[PDB]
Amino acid sequence: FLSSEVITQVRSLLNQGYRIGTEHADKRRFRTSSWQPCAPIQSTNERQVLSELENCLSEHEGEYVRLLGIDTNTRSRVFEALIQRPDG
Repeated sequence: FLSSEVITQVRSLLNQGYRIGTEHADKRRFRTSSWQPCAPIQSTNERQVLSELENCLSEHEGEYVRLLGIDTNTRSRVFEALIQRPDG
């Protein structure tokens, strides 16, 4: 389930040297913005990153998943996007 849009965003973040992360929220936790981190994607190899992202989506079926770009020098989030949303 990786769209062309999401892949372009991930490749750009990697090209700029940013870390990829994800976080998730079930329907109930989304209502209060109560996100939890997913398993880290400690790779900067695009093929492996994308493979791990697809794993993250399939492991959180029915949940909200937000993709993160992270500046590892400063810990700041430089990018966010909701990449999985339940139907509704």
